Order: sequence, then structure tokens, then C-alpha cells
Amino acid sequence: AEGMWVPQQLPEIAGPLQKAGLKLSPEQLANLTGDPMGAVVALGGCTASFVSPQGLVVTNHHCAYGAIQLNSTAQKNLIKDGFNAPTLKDELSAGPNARVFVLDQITDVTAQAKAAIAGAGNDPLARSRALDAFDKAQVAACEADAGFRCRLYSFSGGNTYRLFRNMEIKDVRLVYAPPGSVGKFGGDVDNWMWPRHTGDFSFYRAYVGKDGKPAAFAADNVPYQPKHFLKFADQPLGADDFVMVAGYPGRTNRYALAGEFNETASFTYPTIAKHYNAVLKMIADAGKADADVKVKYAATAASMNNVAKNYLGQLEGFKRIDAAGQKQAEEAAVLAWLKKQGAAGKPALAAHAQLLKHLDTSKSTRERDLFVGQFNNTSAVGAAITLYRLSIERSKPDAEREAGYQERDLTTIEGGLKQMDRRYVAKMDQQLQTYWLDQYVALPAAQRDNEVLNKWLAGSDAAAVKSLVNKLGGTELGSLDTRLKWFKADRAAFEASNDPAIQYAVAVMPALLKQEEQKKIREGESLTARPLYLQAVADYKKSQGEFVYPDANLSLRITFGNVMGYGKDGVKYTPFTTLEGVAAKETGEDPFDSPKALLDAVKAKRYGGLEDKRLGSVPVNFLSNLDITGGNSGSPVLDANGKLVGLAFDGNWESVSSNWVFDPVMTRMIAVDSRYMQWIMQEVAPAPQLLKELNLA
Amino acid sequence: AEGMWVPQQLPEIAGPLQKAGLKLSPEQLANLTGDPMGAVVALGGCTASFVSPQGLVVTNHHCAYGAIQLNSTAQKNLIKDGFNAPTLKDELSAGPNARVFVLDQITDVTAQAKAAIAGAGNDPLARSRALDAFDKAQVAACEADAGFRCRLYSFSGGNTYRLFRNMEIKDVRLVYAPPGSVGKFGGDVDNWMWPRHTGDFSFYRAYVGKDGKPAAFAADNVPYQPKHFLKFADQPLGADDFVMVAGYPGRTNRYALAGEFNETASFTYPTIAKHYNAVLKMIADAGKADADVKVKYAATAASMNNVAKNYLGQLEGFKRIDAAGQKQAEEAAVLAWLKKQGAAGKPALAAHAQLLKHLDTSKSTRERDLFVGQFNNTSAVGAAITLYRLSIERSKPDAEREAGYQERDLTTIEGGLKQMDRRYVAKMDQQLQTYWLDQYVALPAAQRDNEVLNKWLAGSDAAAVKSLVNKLGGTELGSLDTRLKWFKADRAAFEASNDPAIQYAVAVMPALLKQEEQKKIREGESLTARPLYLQAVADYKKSQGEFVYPDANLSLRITFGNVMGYGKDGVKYTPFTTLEGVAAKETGEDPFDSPKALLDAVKAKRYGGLEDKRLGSVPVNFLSNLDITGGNSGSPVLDANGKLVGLAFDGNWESVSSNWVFDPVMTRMIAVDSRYMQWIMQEVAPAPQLLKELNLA
Ligand SMILES: N[C@@H](Cc1ccc(O)cc1)C(=O)N[C@@H](Cc1ccc(O)cc1)C(=O)O
Ligand SMILES: N[C@@H](Cc1ccc(O)cc1)C(=O)N[C@@H](Cc1ccc(O)cc1)C(=O)O
Repeated sequence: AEGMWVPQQLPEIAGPLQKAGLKLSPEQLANLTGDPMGAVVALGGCTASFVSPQGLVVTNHHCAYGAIQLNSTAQKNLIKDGFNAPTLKDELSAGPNARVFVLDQITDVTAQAKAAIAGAGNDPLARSRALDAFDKAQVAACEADAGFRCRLYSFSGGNTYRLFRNMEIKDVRLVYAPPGSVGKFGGDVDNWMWPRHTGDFSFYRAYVGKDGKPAAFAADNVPYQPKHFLKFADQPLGADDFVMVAGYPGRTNRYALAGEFNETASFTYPTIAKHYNAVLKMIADAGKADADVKVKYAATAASMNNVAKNYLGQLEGFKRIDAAGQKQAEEAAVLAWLKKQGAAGKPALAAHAQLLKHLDTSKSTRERDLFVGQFNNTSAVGAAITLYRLSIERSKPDAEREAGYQERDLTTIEGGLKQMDRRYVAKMDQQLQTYWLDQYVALPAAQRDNEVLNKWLAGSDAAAVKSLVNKLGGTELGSLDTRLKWFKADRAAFEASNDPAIQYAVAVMPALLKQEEQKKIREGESLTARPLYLQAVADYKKSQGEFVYPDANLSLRITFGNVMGYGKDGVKYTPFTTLEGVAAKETGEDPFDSPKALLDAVKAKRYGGLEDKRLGSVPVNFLSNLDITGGNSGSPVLDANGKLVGLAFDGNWESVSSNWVFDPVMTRMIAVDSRYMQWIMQEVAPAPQLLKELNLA
Repeated sequence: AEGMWVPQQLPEIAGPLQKAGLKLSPEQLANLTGDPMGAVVALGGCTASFVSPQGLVVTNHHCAYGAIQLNSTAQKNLIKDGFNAPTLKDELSAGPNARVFVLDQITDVTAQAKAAIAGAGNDPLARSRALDAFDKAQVAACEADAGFRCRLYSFSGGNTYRLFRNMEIKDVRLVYAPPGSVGKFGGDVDNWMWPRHTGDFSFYRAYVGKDGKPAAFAADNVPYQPKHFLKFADQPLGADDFVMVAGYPGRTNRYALAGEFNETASFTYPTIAKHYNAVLKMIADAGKADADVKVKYAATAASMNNVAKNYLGQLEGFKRIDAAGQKQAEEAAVLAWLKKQGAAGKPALAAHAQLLKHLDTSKSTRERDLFVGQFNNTSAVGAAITLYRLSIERSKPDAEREAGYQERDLTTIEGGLKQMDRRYVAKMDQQLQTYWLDQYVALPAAQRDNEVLNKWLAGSDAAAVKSLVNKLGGTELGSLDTRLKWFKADRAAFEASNDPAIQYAVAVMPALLKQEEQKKIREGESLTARPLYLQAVADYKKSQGEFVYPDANLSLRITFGNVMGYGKDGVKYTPFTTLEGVAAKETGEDPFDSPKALLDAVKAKRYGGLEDKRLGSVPVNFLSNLDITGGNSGSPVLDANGKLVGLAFDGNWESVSSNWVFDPVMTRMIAVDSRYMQWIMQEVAPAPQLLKELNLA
């Protein structure tokens, strides 16, 4: 079924859910801290779920990837080898910034947020500051009890605001990863593709202090005891079976204006794909010369591959469905429908006029901003900017500090500085600086008008770039101890440094703060017009019998439908893959280099009691017509009885343009079957202690 | 069904044909000069069929591509625009070397063949010379009547010989080609692929003189009047329907020795694919710079692309079915079975030992022979060699002239010199000479032992090559009128020439003639051993209840089966594509740039009365489990009643490895539906004159 339904829309999907084959009362799903919805957790960018009373958490391999990478070295490469913790004390910290978010409460604060905004009258900076102060005050009250972290969400272009309260678990440990040739079988070749044969799962365990409250890693921390956990399905999942997903999809753009879509299609997606593909080649070459570079940059390479291939898919998808035509036609239809209301339609038409005027004056600056932005987000330079910014914010009262730099953010900033140790190699960072400066100096003179960067380059050729990278080469910010000393330092200490990366951050900061202020003014201008125009689009869609649900915004959503394939002329994709398909893709070379134990078990048809007689093999991956996007990876796929039949992990090639224009015919979720997860843990990369804890052995 | 069945095996397949749904009696197909088999003609490398009483011939667009290319210029490009001849007088010569072969007679000459070989005694060179003499004598006799071309065919390793006698139509004219965007929709991307959306058809007409006998092109030649021609099918072709194909498969290797397969898999295919891919990039680059190069090298590019991609497909298919294992297992099974047969086994066991002995004599020279062979077959150099060779053979009695250099071959030699005019640009031929010379000079010293080439290079680097290419640029042989003079010149004129290409030819010729004698020796050593060992394999296969049929050898074969798709894990390929499938592949960029009229027609569901209600559209291509290979392109696909339902044109990706090891599961023929052919000539690239001639309007 189309739609990323908020839990508050359960009454509107209760009937469809039952019709599709849900056997739980839709009432049971409305208890968000209950069984089974209370078992679903946010990771921040990924979804997961509790699968044992001792705080065992299951998610995708690609979601645990960052944690696996932090614990990997060139000599002991857990990305390649996998990992298993036979006992609690074998579990590895997933890193200081790893989180498990357990939902505690949702509060609607729409009326209070709208009053905060209205209070600022016609002043857009005051409007931005008023919402910022409201967000901060809601969060501060909601976080007064230790161990909770709150987040304010804006829905439907600012027509609804809800405050979420989570128990914020901060000691997350790696329990189990399959080898990378299972976790990521087919690599970047099969990414965004069906047929799919990827064992995309891994396990964490949540921990808390001995006092029961969230704590950073400590030896005497103990496993979290969740109120609710999911059970692996005992009923074999088949074609046509009801499935549902709860999770945390990040962002969709289905309510974007036509001009927002056209800028993304014509500029953002092709441009990022081009540059990312070039940076990836540079990282791959560096990784061949030094495995330490390969391991340190593996999480960056995986993320950039995934984005660059996604963007290529979206561009092909837009042609497949004529997204530009569809956007143009719907936008024209909304304006005509508003014009038909006369008086009552004028405010939405005015709001549209206002939004339309924001949609440009980027043609001259967008390449500069991309290149300078990327340069500034290289490791040493970005650490310097973050560290200098923090020293500025610390001089203010906490409530006046920039979101991201408040007291509640300090342990996250520090964690970032710590994680950089496992994700930084000076010689690779120098190549990244050189790449992005090269693109900058190639811009026409009118466009290379970053005064500070022009001062530091003193030239616009390869020699000028080499001289600046050579100068920044002298930074001490590669040192974790130096970064942690700068974390505590005052503004004057930064301003006195002869560290070249620090000096660069000090020089660029005034211009960064002004560009940030202009951003907040532009945001404040939209806080009025965006909700009006998006409410009119939603009212129009409702008049056309179209499904009305908010764009994804990182909050909890429910999607549902059934196990089913899809088709193109001459081809029907079947809803399941099987063990034999994994072996048929074997090449003996990454990324089609399955573990020997897998090839041996498939050749022997060692099905481990998990064969689905309807397929004649153990299923591997399955297709369904659910509506998921980035953020949904690791979401539990539940059957009619609320049991875990798999994890969401990807979409097929034709699904990715549904970020902008939903296509029910060719949009499918790709999930890993819970039977494949068990079969891997039985026959290939054994986790006998996990199978015991999951009640599967 | 498996098998490329010779017409003499019709008794064996009589029952299977009936089981599969043939409504004609098998005896009707036994009549080779009768209806429908007498409608089936050879083009020499492609199949075709008569489709009107006025010698209208239908074949694939890729079979007619050479003819279309010959009639194309950068200004008037018939590959791109397509072609239609509204009247007999608008039809264009397909070129001097275009032919239609109409089967006159087949006679078995096995006994005489084997006697001729036995009679030479034991000298390998004598056995070869004796078979050559018998071939020439049987051909000379059979071709004494003015309008006939005959060919001796060796089957099943020399266990059977048959002489084919053909009426040789020497005036073939192009009547109709659709635009290249229909004829070759999807180009090299969709080549060897299902799903397929390619309208791969074109029409010729066969002309004779007013006396009713074959003539070269003349303005007062008239259409041939065939005794039999196929009728387009009136029954709509559906999934599971019986289909059959008669045609002229070139070469299969299913009876190859395990070592012949291992050399092909390990060296021949990967090496040719690598170098052809490199040359194709060069021709693409040169064609982009020069529209005259693009058109002149179109047919060469098309052919090299087809081989390179075929070879990459074969290598993948060998890995899919473990071809290396199957060859090893069969060979070992034959030898073990022969050792159980007592006295009966000893001649075949001894034959095997003789064959095994004369395999690997190449690992040393194979790279050199490939690169020098390719260099020698560049246009100017290859013309120089052929022309000097003819001048040498002319001075011999006809009967002692090398096959291909005899009286009966003169017209074909002269045709090639003329056709070169439309397929040569000096700067492109220089880049081809440079490419292949560059591969030669890269070889280790020990392997670079071509005496003449080393002398002409005077070096072993890019500069040496550039020096020799500069030298050869001096040639006159780029001029058609110069080539045709040399065609009639005697040996002494060649040996007197200071034209650097003639001088190169004169210089290599002694070493070429020795290499050719060593070839005939190697063929002579094999002429008794090969039949003995291949008869044992065939006897062993019969013992195991496997299908026994000869490897393709350019002679007429029958294959049959049913319209059916195929599958692999997660995917089922359906047996038909449809019009909407063509439109869905549209990018407006070559090779997915359909004619505006096709897109308009599809968008408007102008099905021109050709809808199949079971598909809900007009079918485009279809799949069937027939057994075809190179040479079968243009073959008519006949339904249960012997009516034309389409043309064979391709195989799916997994089919190509069946050249070496047949796989019934994933081997399919790809055919263009007779209704798509009608639909294009009605709604897109109109041919109202042909639609009437075919009785479809
Ligand atoms: N494409 C995946 C990431 C991935 C990469 C390589 C693998 O072998 C496996 C997974 C991805 O981005 N998944 C998203 C979820 C998602 C996004 C869009 C659509 O259509 C479906 C799923 C994620 O949250 O990581
Ligand atoms: N691959 C085709 C040629 C072709 C190339 C590009 C197109 O768009 C269409 C056709 C080809 O080589 N066809 C063969 C016939 C054939 C060979 C092997 C198998 O397995 C099936 C058919 C030909 O005779 O030209």
C-alpha cells in the first residue's frame, strides 16, 4: 500500500490493514510502547528492534557497518570476516555515538508551536528564533528526567508539530555480524537491485548503567531489559502474505514544488553522482596502496557509493514515470483548483507565489557552495570548524547556543572527535582537500569569490592547490589528544593558534555565521507560506481520492501490504530468491565471493530444516509493495501475527524515484527473510549462543 | 527441443515433432525443394525465405545490414533512415557479393570421400591434397550447368560427406529496411539479451536474367519466380504453440575435444573479446570525429561488437553450467566405455591418442599469430595479400589453384575489392594497423619472431609502428580503380611494384604459403582419427540415451519446440514482449531512440488490427526452446501449419555457451513476431507495396 502513515493515522488504515490480512487488532498497533510496537527502536538514520529480553537488537549489516568498521583494522578486518561474541564480555563497543532510541511518548504541540511562530509577527529572523526557542524549551522540559532525549518534529510543511520522548541508550555493543560477503553479497553491483541475494543483518546489544540509567561504555554496565521484544515467525512467509513495517524513514519530497524537483533532477543528483564517483575512484586507489586507508574510509566509501547509485536510479526513474511532467501537471491542477475557490483560495495562492520566488538565485553559487562545503567538511578542516564553533557557543547561555552545540550535544561532539581516529588518514584527507579545491579553482573567476579561500590559495591553478594542501599538512588535528584538548579550549586559544587548520576555521567563521543567519531568515520566511501551500496540496489530493500522509521526517511510520513481485515487458520478478541463486552468482571475486561454508551447504542442499516447500529451497530475500525509504533499513518486517519474518534493507531499481513521485506498479521493498538469517547463523557463520537467545535452537 | 537435425534425420524426430504440435506431416518436410522447405534459402552466413511469387525474400535487418551499409553515405544514411523501394526500379543492388542460394539437390558421397582419403595412403599432406582434389572434382562436375553453386559438406568429423547443389542468384536487391532504431533497437546493449524489443527484419528481391538464369546486376534483369514461398501466419502465435525453424547454422563445437574447449575458454575467447573491445572504442572515437568513418566502418563495428559480446556471454555460460567439468567428464566416460568394448574399442582409443597428440602446439605462437593475422587482414594490406596471391594462383592450372582463388571465385574476389570502396578510410585503416602492430611489438623478444615484420618495423615500440604505418600510408590500394587494375595484373607486375603494401605482401607471401602447408599437414594427420573418435562419442551418447545430431557445418538443419520463456532465481522471463515494452525503453538517445511515428502509434494504441488479446498488445519478440546458432539469423519461424510467425534473430544471454555444451533449461531462440513486422510496415515505416505483395493489405 502507498503511504508512510504516522501512528495517529492508524484509524484511517485500520480497515485496509485488516483487509490486507493483519490478524492483530489495529488497536494493538496503536499502543506504541506495547507489544509489538514497543520493540521497534530508532538507531538515528536506521531502524532496529529488540529480539530478546536481555536487550539483543537486530538491524541490517549496512546499519551496523559503521560500528563494524570502527572495530576493524587492516589485520583484523571485521567488515570482511564478520564477528561473533560468544559471551557478553566478548561484545565490542559500537562506538561513543552509537545509540538505541526506545520510544516513551509522543505529544502533539501543534497549537503551541503555531502560537510561538505567530508571536514573532512579520519579522522572519524573529520567526526562526521563536520556533528555535520553542523547540529548545519543549526538549529541555521533556529531557529533565535523566536518560531521555526529546526531538521536535514538523509534519506536513509545518501544519503539525509533535514532540517525541525516547529513552536514549548510549552503550551499544556489536554481538554478531556475518562476513561482508554475506552481509553485503553483490556489493555496489546488486545495490538497489532485484533479484537480490544479500544477508543484510547484524546484532547489537543495548546496555545501561548498574543504576539502570543510560551510560557511556563502562565494564560494569549491564544489558538493558526491554519491556517488549519481537519473536521470529513460526509461520512460513509465502507469496501474497500480509507484511507490515514500523520504522523511521528519513526524508521524502513528494510534497516538493515542481521547481524544487527540477533543480534536484537537473543539478543536484547528476552533479553529486559525478563528483562522488570520482572521489570513490580516488579512495579505492588509495585503499589498494594501504589497507589501513581501505578500512579507515570503508564507511565513507559505502555511503558515497550508495548515494551516487541512488541518484543515478532516481534520474532513470524520473524518465521512466515522467516525474517532471507529473509534478508540472499536479502543481498546475492545485493552482487551478485554488483559483476555483475564489476568496478562500487566495492565501494558498499567495503562499505558492512566495515559495516560487525562493526557488533560484542558486545558478551562480551552487557549484561554489558544493565545492567549498565539501572542502570545509574534509576531516581536519571540518574538525577545526566544529571545534572553533563550539568555543564560540560555550561563551553564551546554553538556551542561546546553536542547536548541535548545546550542553545536551557535548558528548556527541566529543564522540565525533573520538570516532575520527578510526576514520582519518592524513594522506587520504590531503587527496580529498585537493579534489574539492581542484573543482573550486576550475570555476570561473566570477564564481570563485570565497575571499578567505582565495587568500589561502593565492592562485587558481594546481600549484596554488598543492601549496594550500601542503600548508594545511602542518595541522595537529590528526591527533585525537589534540582534538580532545581543543574540545575544552576557549575562543581566545583558537584565535592564538598557529595550527593552519585552526587558523583557516577562525578566518572562515564570520562568513559561515552570516551564511547561517541568511539560511535562518530564509527558513523564517517559509514558516508562514510552506504550511499554507502544503495544506492546499493535501486538501486537493484528498479531493482527488489520493492517499494523504506526511513526507518522511525521521519520525515513526507504519507501512503495509503483501509479499508480491513486480513486472516489466517480457519479465515477471518472483517475490522470493533462494539459496541456489546465491551460489549461481558466485565468481570467487568481491563482491560475489560467498563463504566456502555457504557454497558447500547450498551444493549439499543442507536446508537446516528451513526449506519453504513452496519454493523448494530456503528463501533469501523477498519483495513486497510497502512504502519505505532511507532510514527504514533495519526495520522489522512483521507478519499478520506481529512476528518477525525479516528485515527491510533496500528497494529495487525502479523504487528509488518514489522519493519524489510514488509509483505503486514498480515500487517494492527488498527484505532479508528471517529464515535466511537463521540459516546463515546455523550453516555458514555460526552463532549458537544467539540462536539459543532467539529461541531458534 | 535439443538438436540441429539434418533433413535425413526427419524419421528420428517425426514423433517428437508430432508431440510438440506439428500439424503438417513429417514427410511434407522430407521434400526439400517442395512446400514449405523449398521457400527456405541460404544467404551465406544468414538464412532467408521467399515470401511472394515475385522472389520477395525476407531476412533480418542485421543480415541485410551489409547491403544497407553499402548503399549508405554520411549524407544519405540508410542504416539511420531506413529504406523503402515503392517500385521494382527503386530497389538497390545489395552489392556484387550478395547471393540467394535455392537448394537444388543433396547427394551422399561418403564412400567416395573416404576412398579418396584412403587412396592417398599415409602422407598427411597427400590425404589433405587428395580430399581437396575430390572436393574440386565433385564441385566442378555439379557446377557445369551455368547457374549452379555446389559445396561439399563434411559432417560428424568426416564420418559423412554430402554435396549440396544450389541455384546461385547473383542479383539481390534491397526492397525495404526499417530505420536502424527499429531494425536494431537497443543496439549492442540489448544484443544477446531478453527482454528484447527489436524489429529485426528487412526484405530483398531475387533477380535473374530474361532467359530465367542467374546474372550479375543488370537494369533489365527481372524478378526470380520461386516454385515455393511461405505465407504469413493467420493463427495468432501464443505461449506453448509449436514452432520450428529450418536454416543454415554455421558452426557448433559440441563434439570438440576437452582440450579444444579448454584452449577456447582459457585463451581464444577472452583474448579476442579484450582486443575487439579495444578496437571498437577506437572505431567509436574515430566515427565520432568523422561521419564518413562512422558509416564506412558500421558493418565492421556491428560484427566485432556481436563477436566480443558473444564471447563474454560464452565465458559466463561455461561458468554457469561448468562446461569445463562436463567436457572432462564426457571425454573420460567415452574412453572408459571404449575400454569395455574389447576389439571394437581399440581404433577409437588409438584415434583419441593421435588427436590428443596434435592439440597444444600454440601456447608459444598464438598471440603472434592472432596479432599478425589481424594486421594482415586490415584493408590495404589484406587487399595486397589477396591480389598478389591471386596473381600467383592465376599462373597455375585451375584444378591446382588454392580453393577461393579458382575461376569460380574470381567474381567474389572482385566483389570484395569493390565493396571495400564503401568500407575503407585511410586514417581508420592506419589506426587498425597501429592497434595490431602495437600488440605485436609488446610481445616478449622470443615471441616477436615474424622476420619480415621485425625487418619492416626496425624496432619494437610505438615509434617503430608509427614509422611502418607512415610507410604503408604510401599505398595506392585505397583507390578502387587501383585495386581493380592489380586484380588483372600478373605476378611480375606485383614483384616490380614500389607500392609499400604490394611490397609487404610480396615479402610475407613465402612465410604465408609455408604456414598454409603446415595447416594442410595438421588437417591431414586428423582426417581418419577424427571420424573414428567422434563416431565413438556419438555411439557413447546413443548408449546413454542422449540426442545424436552433427555439429552445425553451414548446411540445412531443422529445429523445433514451443513458445516458452525461461527463468533464473527471482525472475521468470515471459515468452512475449509488446509495443508498450518498446516505448518504455525510449531515451531519445541511440540505441533507444524509436521513430516518432512508433511512439505516437503506441501512445495512441494504434494496434492496426494485430493485437493478441492474450497479451493486450501487438507482440514484438518471442522466446522458444529451439536450437539455433550463427547462420540461423533470418530463418523463418513456422507454426504448426508451416506458416511464417516470425524470423529467428538472436539468443538470450545464457544460450550462447550452447555452442560448446547445450543447456535445455536456459537456451532460447529470440524471434521477431510476424505481426510486429506487419505493424511496423503499417503504422511506423510504411511499406504499402510489400503489404499488398504479402497479401496483408
Ligand atoms: N541501498 C541500501 C543500502 C545498501 C547497500 C548495499 C547493500 O548490499 C544493501 C543495502 C539503502 O540505502 N537502504 C535504505 C532503505 C531504503 C531506501 C530506499 C528504498 O526504496 C528502499 C529502502 C537505508 O535505510 O539504508
Ligand atoms: N546477436 C545476433 C546479431 C544481432 C546483433 C544486434 C541485434 O540488435 C540483433 C541481432 C546474432 O549473432 N544472431 C545470430 C543467430 C543466433 C546465434 C546464436 C544463438 O544462440 C541464437 C541465434 C546470427 O545468425 O546472426
